Amino acid sequence: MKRTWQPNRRKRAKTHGFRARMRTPGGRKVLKRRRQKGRWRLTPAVRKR
Amino acid sequence: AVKKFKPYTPSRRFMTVADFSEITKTEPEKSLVKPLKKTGGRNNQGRITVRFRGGGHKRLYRIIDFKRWDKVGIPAKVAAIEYDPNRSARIALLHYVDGEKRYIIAPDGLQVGQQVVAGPDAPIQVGNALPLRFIPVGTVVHAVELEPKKGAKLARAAGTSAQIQGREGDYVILRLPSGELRKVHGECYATVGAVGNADHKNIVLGKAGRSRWLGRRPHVRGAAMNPVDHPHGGGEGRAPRGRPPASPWGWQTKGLKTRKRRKPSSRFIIAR
RNA sequence: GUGGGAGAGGGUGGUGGAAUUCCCGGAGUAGCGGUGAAAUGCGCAGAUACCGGGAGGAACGCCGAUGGCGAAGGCAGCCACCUGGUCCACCCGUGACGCUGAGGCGCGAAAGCGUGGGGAGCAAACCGGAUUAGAUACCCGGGUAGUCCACGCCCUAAACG
RNA sequence: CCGAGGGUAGGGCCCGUGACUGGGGCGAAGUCGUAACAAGGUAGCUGUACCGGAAGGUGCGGCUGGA
RNA sequence: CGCGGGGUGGAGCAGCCUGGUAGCUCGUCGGGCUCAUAACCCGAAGGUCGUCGGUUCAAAUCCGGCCCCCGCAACCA
RNA sequence: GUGGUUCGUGGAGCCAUGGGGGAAUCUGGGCGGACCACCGCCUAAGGCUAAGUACUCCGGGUGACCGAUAGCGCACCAGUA
RNA sequence: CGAGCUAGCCCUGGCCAGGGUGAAGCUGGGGUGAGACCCAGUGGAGGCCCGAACCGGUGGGGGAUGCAAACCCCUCGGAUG
RNA sequence: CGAAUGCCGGCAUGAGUAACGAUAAAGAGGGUGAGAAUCCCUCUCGCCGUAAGCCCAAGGGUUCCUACGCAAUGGUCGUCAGCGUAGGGUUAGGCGGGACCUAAGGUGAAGCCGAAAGGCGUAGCCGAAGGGCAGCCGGUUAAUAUUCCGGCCCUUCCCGCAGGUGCGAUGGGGGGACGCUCUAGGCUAGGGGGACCGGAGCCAUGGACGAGCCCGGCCAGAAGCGCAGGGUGGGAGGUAGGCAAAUCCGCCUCCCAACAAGCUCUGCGUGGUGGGGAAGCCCGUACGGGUGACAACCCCCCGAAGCCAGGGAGCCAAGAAAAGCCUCUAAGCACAACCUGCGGGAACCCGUACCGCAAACCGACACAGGUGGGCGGGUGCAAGAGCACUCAGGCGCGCGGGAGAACCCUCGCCAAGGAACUCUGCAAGUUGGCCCCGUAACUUCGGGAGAAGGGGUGCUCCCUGGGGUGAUGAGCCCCGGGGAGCCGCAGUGAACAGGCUCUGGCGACUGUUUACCAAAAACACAGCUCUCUGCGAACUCGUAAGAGGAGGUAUAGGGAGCGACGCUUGCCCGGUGCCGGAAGGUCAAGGGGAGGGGUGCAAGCCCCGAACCGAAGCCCCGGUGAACGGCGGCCGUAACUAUAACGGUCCUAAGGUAGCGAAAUUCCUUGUCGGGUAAGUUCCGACCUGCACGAAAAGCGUAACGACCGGAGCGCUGUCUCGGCGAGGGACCCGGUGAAAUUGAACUGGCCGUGAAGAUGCGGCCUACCCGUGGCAGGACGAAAAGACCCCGUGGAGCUUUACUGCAGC
Ligand SMILES: NC[C@@H]1O[C@H](O[C@H]2[C@@H](O)[C@H](O[C@@H]3[C@@H](O)[C@H](N)C[C@H](N)[C@H]3O[C@H]3O[C@H](CO)[C@@H](O)[C@H](O)[C@H]3N)O[C@@H]2CO)[C@H](N)[C@@H](O)[C@@H]1O
Ligand SMILES: [Mg+2]
Ligand SMILES: [Mg+2]
Ligand SMILES: [Mg+2]
Ligand SMILES: [Mg+2]
Ligand SMILES: [Mg+2]
Ligand SMILES: [Mg+2]
Ligand SMILES: [Mg+2]
Ligand SMILES: [Mg+2]
Ligand SMILES: [Mg+2]
Ligand SMILES: [Mg+2]
Ligand SMILES: [Mg+2]
Ligand SMILES: [Mg+2]
Ligand SMILES: [Mg+2]
Ligand SMILES: [Mg+2]
Ligand SMILES: [Mg+2]
Ligand SMILES: [Mg+2]
Ligand SMILES: [Mg+2]
Ligand SMILES: [Mg+2]
Ligand SMILES: [Mg+2]
Ligand SMILES: [Mg+2]
Ligand SMILES: [Mg+2]
Ligand SMILES: [Mg+2]
Ligand SMILES: [Mg+2]
Ligand SMILES: [Mg+2]
Ligand SMILES: [Mg+2]
Ligand SMILES: [Mg+2]
Ligand SMILES: [Mg+2]
Ligand SMILES: [Mg+2]
Ligand SMILES: [Mg+2]
Ligand SMILES: [Mg+2]
Ligand SMILES: [Mg+2]
Ligand SMILES: [Mg+2]
Ligand SMILES: [Mg+2]
Ligand SMILES: [Mg+2]
Ligand SMILES: [Mg+2]
Ligand SMILES: [Mg+2]
Ligand SMILES: [Mg+2]
Ligand SMILES: [Mg+2]
Ligand SMILES: [Mg+2]
Ligand SMILES: [Mg+2]
Ligand SMILES: [Mg+2]
Ligand SMILES: [Mg+2]
Ligand SMILES: [Mg+2]
Ligand SMILES: [Mg+2]
Ligand SMILES: [Mg+2]
Ligand SMILES: [Mg+2]
Ligand SMILES: [Mg+2]
Ligand SMILES: [Mg+2]
Ligand SMILES: [Mg+2]
Ligand SMILES: [Mg+2]
Ligand SMILES: [Mg+2]
Ligand SMILES: [Mg+2]
Ligand SMILES: [Mg+2]
Ligand SMILES: [Mg+2]
Ligand SMILES: [Mg+2]
Ligand SMILES: [Mg+2]
Ligand SMILES: [Mg+2]
Ligand SMILES: [Mg+2]
Ligand SMILES: [Mg+2]
Ligand SMILES: [Mg+2]
Ligand SMILES: [Mg+2]
Ligand SMILES: [Mg+2]
Ligand SMILES: [Mg+2]
Ligand SMILES: [Mg+2]
Ligand SMILES: [Mg+2]
Ligand SMILES: [Mg+2]
Ligand SMILES: [Mg+2]
Ligand SMILES: [Mg+2]
Ligand SMILES: [Mg+2]
Ligand SMILES: [Mg+2]
Ligand SMILES: [Mg+2]
Ligand SMILES: [Mg+2]
Ligand SMILES: [Mg+2]
Ligand SMILES: [Mg+2]
Ligand SMILES: [Mg+2]
Ligand SMILES: [Mg+2]
Ligand SMILES: [Mg+2]
Ligand SMILES: [Mg+2]
Ligand SMILES: [Mg+2]
Ligand SMILES: [Mg+2]
Ligand SMILES: [Mg+2]
Ligand SMILES: [Mg+2]
Ligand SMILES: [Mg+2]
Ligand SMILES: [Mg+2]
Ligand SMILES: [Mg+2]
Ligand SMILES: [Mg+2]
Ligand SMILES: [Mg+2]
Ligand SMILES: [Mg+2]
Ligand SMILES: [Mg+2]
Ligand SMILES: [Mg+2]
Ligand SMILES: [Mg+2]
Ligand SMILES: [Mg+2]
Ligand SMILES: [Mg+2]
Ligand SMILES: [Mg+2]
Ligand SMILES: [Mg+2]
Ligand SMILES: [Mg+2]
Ligand SMILES: [Mg+2]
Ligand SMILES: [Mg+2]
Ligand SMILES: [Mg+2]
Ligand SMILES: [Mg+2]
Ligand SMILES: [Mg+2]
Ligand SMILES: [Mg+2]
Ligand SMILES: [Mg+2]
Ligand SMILES: [Mg+2]
Ligand SMILES: [Mg+2]
Ligand SMILES: [Mg+2]
Ligand SMILES: [Mg+2]
Ligand SMILES: [Mg+2]
Ligand SMILES: [Mg+2]
Ligand SMILES: [Mg+2]
Ligand SMILES: [Mg+2]
Ligand SMILES: [Mg+2]
Ligand SMILES: [Mg+2]
Ligand SMILES: [Mg+2]
Ligand SMILES: [Mg+2]
Ligand SMILES: [Mg+2]
Ligand SMILES: [Mg+2]
Ligand SMILES: [Mg+2]
Repeated sequence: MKRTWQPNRRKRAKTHGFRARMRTPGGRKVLKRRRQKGRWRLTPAVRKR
Repeated sequence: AVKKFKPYTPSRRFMTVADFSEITKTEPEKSLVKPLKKTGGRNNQGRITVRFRGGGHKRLYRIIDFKRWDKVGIPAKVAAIEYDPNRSARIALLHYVDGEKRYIIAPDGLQVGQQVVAGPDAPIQVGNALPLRFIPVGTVVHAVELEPKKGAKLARAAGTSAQIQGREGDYVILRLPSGELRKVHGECYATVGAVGNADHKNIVLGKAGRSRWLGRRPHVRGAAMNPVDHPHGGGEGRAPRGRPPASPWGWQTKGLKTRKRRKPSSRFIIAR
């Protein structure tokens, strides 16, 4: 039947986006750590135009 | 009135509709004086505070005039009488001679063509509005104010009305659609007559949908749910509560009074 | 027809005083209610009795009759509008147009039923208190429908002269 | 083609029978009470309504076949 | 089988738990009123207390054994 | 009414303080564990002040520390696949 | 950290072949004092019926290291709400 | 290190076993090649064809196209590829988004709140398949085109000239601008027919040179018309409203229209012109090209769900906003500006390949699963997106060849009986579409109803009645009615297409639910009642601010229960609850201080502390059951027995009424009596001894409604006696690829004993050459899961109250 992953570019940047994470105190920390851990990608790689 | 139906479908037998004869060939509302976008929504910021709402026909707000000392002395002619989805009372639209249009909740009687007005002057006739003092003790009246300049608030439901009782200082005793004798200030307007369309209390919704149309989702009894989400809940084949009847949140609901005790509004009240 | 006459005939609107019950205040105590007698109950948490003030509903004392009106059932404070019947006089108009009335249609106390209002007093049922051998009764204190209004059904009667 | 009748299916009336049931009529000396007739010891009678072992009682209105 | 409750004049109930004292309503018997019966009035009679044991000076009453009676439990499989 | 102190209400002081009352300027105030006397110590309700002290992303040294299933997860283009 | 599955609400758009059945209201006639009402004709009402898409998930079989961590076949519910 | 269902890695085992992913299907000749069932070509055959065919969007991100290649990827092969290497490939003022607008909702100056982080928040900003807005038809490439080019037609800016007018706002108005079902008239898309036009061809096989067969007969295109159709009154006075101002808007009052007459605004035709252009045939493709061609480009009919569009009619639930657009004026400026023509000039940024109901998206896979929108031809069946065949177009689902066992899946058929099968007609059949007959109880007058039960249904000729498009006709297209006749076993001849009935229970009904074992008698539901709430409402979320409630106001809103409708809902307020009681009893801080205590030499300072005054709360006094609840026992009695209308006594707060009753409630129980039956622990009707119904956790009913749950008939039948035959896909044999749970090691026989009590393994005897293959499942206390029942642990959570102890809240 229908599954749980229904990709959607908008929803994805809108939710796990970078400006998205900067906006909140908890998300900013999410960035810190990922930066502090090394992670090549701080946030998901949404795309297209 | 109240239209009836032959049983050509169970439900549309007991079903009963209103009679919109009193509706002056109007229907399409009046831009300008209303309508405004009406933000429908069953909960506040986030959560749902009143339960069981949502869904139900889209609606446009008819921005009515609920404080008439706006036009003291300026007479206006009642133009139409139309339907208002936001209330039980039908409403009348009227053109002042000032050239301004505005709606008023329509009183029983008031016919299209009639002239109506407000102010200390104003003749005591259906439609006219005046400060409570200047109104004849005993006359009935609707659309009362509670405090000078704050707008109408009592007897505005379909065909409801309040009767003046006496005077007493800068105050005048009323008798609200509920039976409470209240002391209102003299300077509160109150347009004369009863609200009209009193057959409203007689409409037999009819089916399940009918309720759904007016935006009210099904209502489930506490008795149906479990202990986890309401007092009356569990365990075997139904049950008799098992304790003093209570609400989802738990306070008694078969008798417990609510008005907050030490309210300042107490002293101006006298009844039930 | 013309011209008048009496009447609680009918409907709808509006209003007036008497008394009851409750409410508030005054003042005022040790009992009031009720019966054949009492008991329940009511009262020092201020009763009963009295005065002032306010709400609400129902019913209209004297006139009032052994009277009147209505086809009947029935109709009783006052005012107004709409309305039917009914008698008198004048002997003008019509010109036999008259009577009864199977069915039909309509009205139709009361209780009762529907929906909505209203609810002072009364009061089926019902709770008490007496009475009795026992009382689901007659007697007493409570008291719900009902009683009253709108509209809709119900068509009964010792509807009797 | 029609057509006596034969088979199918569904209706209408009447007749008989049926556990138990409902009241009834009748049956010399069974039980409980005492409703009515004298003011029947609550005048009765009534239509309706609720109630009660039973008679019956009560309400609302009516009637004289009572005062 | 197990839990606890109960056997009292003819009927239905008290009386114990703080042992010595059996009480009430009805019914039954005798007498009255009435023509007579009921009602009502006046008096009177009747109880090995389920039984076999002992506990104490003394048991309806305290304690164990059986005879019926009533109610409650007989769950997980 | 509470916190801090070894201090959990204890005879419970001191140091801080939300609440209410509400001063004094040296013959003025706080403390020495209820309180009082005596004898003493200090001078609150404004602020700053290096040094010794902590830490190791980075650089260096040295190991009765590992030696590729160990040693950091990674000796290798790993915080990758 | 998650309402891209799922539940609910909000704003905004989209979708439902083709058949049945015949509501009220109209129009004519009948009726009466005027009515109630009765007939026709029109009319197209409905949490209306049949039934595709679509939305489901009744009964049985198969599938059960599957085609599939919810499947398939037969059948069945609803489908202007 | 020998064990931890231990950790990591490696390799065995089952095993050449099961599988190789749809039962829509393949056969052959000819190329290429080291190697072809699998690649390329051709011929033949089968599948889809409201798609398995085309077009978008989302997602995907190089998968598109060429050349060169098979190591691996492909469930086999592979020269093929969605694969590996390389290069090429996406072109926009008009399509889509943005330098336009606004909705929910974000964000957010002013402000408001919160220990901080942070929370709210009218303006404004953001915010999109919603509003606004300017491109159609063809051609070319190996790959892109509404993008390039070709033809025709537009949009804005900016700059000039020609003039018109007081121009002029982020401000005022107008408009933009709206529901649902049903529809009118005219159109186009789409389709059918053609004796007419235009076409390579073709006379087969017995007949046919024929109005013969086959193939095709348009597309776009401004102004100008013409045909539809939408919008709209025109003047003038007065004007206090439209938050400054208006000449505009509104509101009055006099004239003229009421008509679409007249302006406009779209759709449709017609249109200068531009372009396309079948079959067959020749070729060479991996495909396209050439000819057919000066191709024709004609007339009728069907016909939209689309267009005119802001069309109309009806209805109740009463149906976005802002901007563009017009209009109106203000500060300002009126040598500005703005409006109308004509020219020139200027016009950025992003997307375009390809997949796209799928091998390129979501499912670890080239996964029978899922995935919004548009097109979806023809014939026939009453209609239809249905069904069957088929256009166009695309597939034969990436392992094959045999054989023709059991058994499995799926499918067909049956003698005679027919439910005897069985928990149960479960499953399977029967019926089946349309038309016309003809339809019962009961009923809430609708219904039940497709009741039930029947006949008709194909072709041929003859006669005859309607329409519609055309003129009142021909044709073409729809409905008909009658009458003769013909052929079959059979005429909705193939596909799609109810089995029917009686009866009871349960619930009113449509609806809802346990995604993934429960679709119900559960939930919801209109309706019924109680109760709270006067408005800064009650109530709920939040610490607050604030928000919902509600821009609502007692015919309104919150809670609770019952659950349409009919008939009805009895007694108990003693307890618990809530409601009412300005009296009393008790009651904390505090107020009050009689009095006592510690120090001082004293003033003092410092502690205790009885009266008394002190709230709610409880106690106390009443109301109240559609509030929490409850609603008896033991005797006796009637002139046959029997039974008890009557009585007696005890305890209650009061002593369950009507109605129902062996029940969804009944233990004893298959109670007992009746019915159905050959026989009936079920069913149905009765009785009442109701273990243990009973009145809003409602009582007894009720037409209708049901994938609910029993009982019964008729019909039909492989369910069965009791099986048999047949088909296909596996099973089996061959080639290719080739797993898995499990596994102390194995050289793993029967009885009878014994053993921790169920022995291949010990004892005694009996039996038994070695190794495979198909099968059956009794055993290996067979696999699977540290048993989910149970008990244990002073283990864990979920839930309740008059458990304890707090907290919110009041
Ligand atoms: N025909 C009698 C009807 O029924 C009732 O009457 C019936 C009863 O009331 C009546 O019962 C009477 C009773 O009143 C009286 N107090 C006691 C008497 N023993 C009974 O008598 C009855 O029973 C006996 C035998 O048992 C018979 O022989 C006698 O005839 C009979 N009437 O017996 C009658 C039937 O037999 C009505 N009261 C009466 O109005 C009506 O007419
Ligand atoms: Mg607006
Ligand atoms: Mg919130
Ligand atoms: Mg938020
Ligand atoms: Mg009502
Ligand atoms: Mg509910
Ligand atoms: Mg539940
Ligand atoms: Mg929850
Ligand atoms: Mg709870
Ligand atoms: Mg239960
Ligand atoms: Mg409960
Ligand atoms: Mg009279
Ligand atoms: Mg004369
Ligand atoms: Mg007559
Ligand atoms: Mg009457
Ligand atoms: Mg009456
Ligand atoms: Mg009374
Ligand atoms: Mg007596
Ligand atoms: Mg009385
Ligand atoms: Mg009989
Ligand atoms: Mg006697
Ligand atoms: Mg008597
Ligand atoms: Mg009497
Ligand atoms: Mg009577
Ligand atoms: Mg268990
Ligand atoms: Mg502390
Ligand atoms: Mg100090
Ligand atoms: Mg010190
Ligand atoms: Mg010291
Ligand atoms: Mg420092
Ligand atoms: Mg080493
Ligand atoms: Mg090594
Ligand atoms: Mg390592
Ligand atoms: Mg009609
Ligand atoms: Mg229809
Ligand atoms: Mg429907
Ligand atoms: Mg359907
Ligand atoms: Mg070991
Ligand atoms: Mg093999
Ligand atoms: Mg094997
Ligand atoms: Mg095998
Ligand atoms: Mg195999
Ligand atoms: Mg395959
Ligand atoms: Mg690649
Ligand atoms: Mg190649
Ligand atoms: Mg391979
Ligand atoms: Mg090769
Ligand atoms: Mg390719
Ligand atoms: Mg490649
Ligand atoms: Mg924008
Ligand atoms: Mg907004
Ligand atoms: Mg915010
Ligand atoms: Mg905002
Ligand atoms: Mg904006
Ligand atoms: Mg857009
Ligand atoms: Mg555009
Ligand atoms: Mg292409
Ligand atoms: Mg403007
Ligand atoms: Mg505007
Ligand atoms: Mg089509
Ligand atoms: Mg030939
Ligand atoms: Mg054209
Ligand atoms: Mg102005
Ligand atoms: Mg060509
Ligand atoms: Mg319209
Ligand atoms: Mg804006
Ligand atoms: Mg201007
Ligand atoms: Mg730019
Ligand atoms: Mg493309
Ligand atoms: Mg699609
Ligand atoms: Mg695969
Ligand atoms: Mg494949
Ligand atoms: Mg797939
Ligand atoms: Mg789909
Ligand atoms: Mg068809
Ligand atoms: Mg199909
Ligand atoms: Mg057979
Ligand atoms: Mg046969
Ligand atoms: Mg059988
Ligand atoms: Mg058998
Ligand atoms: Mg059965
Ligand atoms: Mg079946
Ligand atoms: Mg049934
Ligand atoms: Mg149901
Ligand atoms: Mg489930
Ligand atoms: Mg579901
Ligand atoms: Mg608010
Ligand atoms: Mg609001
Ligand atoms: Mg309510
Ligand atoms: Mg319930
Ligand atoms: Mg229920
Ligand atoms: Mg009750
Ligand atoms: Mg009580
Ligand atoms: Mg009680
Ligand atoms: Mg009480
Ligand atoms: Mg109280
Ligand atoms: Mg107190
Ligand atoms: Mg029974
Ligand atoms: Mg039997
Ligand atoms: Mg039998
Ligand atoms: Mg029972
Ligand atoms: Mg029950
Ligand atoms: Mg109940
Ligand atoms: Mg019920
Ligand atoms: Mg259903
Ligand atoms: Mg269902
Ligand atoms: Mg059935
Ligand atoms: Mg049978
Ligand atoms: Mg047969
Ligand atoms: Mg078989
Ligand atoms: Mg086979
Ligand atoms: Mg053995
Ligand atoms: Mg052995
Ligand atoms: Mg051995
Ligand atoms: Mg096997
Ligand atoms: Mg096992
Ligand atoms: Mg275990
Ligand atoms: Mg323990
Ligand atoms: Mg937990």
